[PDB]
Amino acid sequence: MPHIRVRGAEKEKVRDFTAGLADELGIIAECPADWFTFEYVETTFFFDGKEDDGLVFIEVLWFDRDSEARDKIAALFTERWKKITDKIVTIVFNPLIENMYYEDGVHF
Amino acid sequence: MPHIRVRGAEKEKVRDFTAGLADELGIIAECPADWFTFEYVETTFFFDGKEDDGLVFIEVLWFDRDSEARDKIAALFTERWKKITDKIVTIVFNPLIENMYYEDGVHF
Amino acid sequence: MPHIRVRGAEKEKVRDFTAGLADELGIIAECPADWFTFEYVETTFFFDGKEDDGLVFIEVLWFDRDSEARDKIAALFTERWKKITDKIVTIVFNPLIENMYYEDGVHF
Repeated sequence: MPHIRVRGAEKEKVRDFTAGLADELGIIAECPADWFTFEYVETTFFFDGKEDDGLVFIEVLWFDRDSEARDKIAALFTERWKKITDKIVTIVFNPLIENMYYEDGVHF
Repeated sequence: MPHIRVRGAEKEKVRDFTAGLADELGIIAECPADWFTFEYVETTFFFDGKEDDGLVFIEVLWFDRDSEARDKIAALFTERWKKITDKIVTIVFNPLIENMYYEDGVHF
Repeated sequence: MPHIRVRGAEKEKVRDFTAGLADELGIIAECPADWFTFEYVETTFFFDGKEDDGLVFIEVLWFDRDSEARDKIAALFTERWKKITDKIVTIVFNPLIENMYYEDGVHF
């Protein structure tokens, strides 16, 4: 792990968000920077029958860590996006289960 | 919360599905209409090496409520889509965990 | 269930991956081939401020089965993708909860 997914933001803004990001995340999560992936997810928000700006919605798929690491990642992500948008920044952490996760055919 | 995602349907049909929808959902879930987001998710279904019509697949990400609210949302979604398609309508509810969910850097 | 989603690969490669696949999966999981859906998910990987090749990332949404079925599906998927790419092949299994899953408005 970890796998970060962003929806609700422009693709190029997601690319820019990732500059230096795996270094910082690796330090906070105490794991190598190379264990991080980042995606822009292609979606469209709607509300009451119209196109909506939605929000910036970020999923973090990882082997869970304590709340201190989680809280710091949330703060970091929120601070970074708030520089570019006044949209709400929403972050959900999704704990992976080791025996349900495979990398190249074996557990991680 | 709640975050509704739709795949397998035309983007404009997802937009139309959302007309009035957050009012009705807010009433069933007992929360404000403004707490709902809706997305079309860009995906392509395949089956046995060919393009497939797939089904209409709906994810609801929320703080879980009882089965009565869940059952009513499922019925509502199914009835609405069945007006437009004879495709199977599949709905999955995904319970969020409060300490793993952040809005603007704090828990909800 | 089961619902297989692939990201990080070309759309046509996902289509080809699915040739014969539901037969084989049905045999391993002991359920009908028709219970399987397959999607290409439209996403873009980034790393350190640049476009990245990412990896091939596969999600399997299903009613959980034992590790033997899981391990065999993982091996099968990995072997098939390794024929086409030297990218890392990552597979996550996501257990569905029966009372949170609806097909045409009723539980499965």
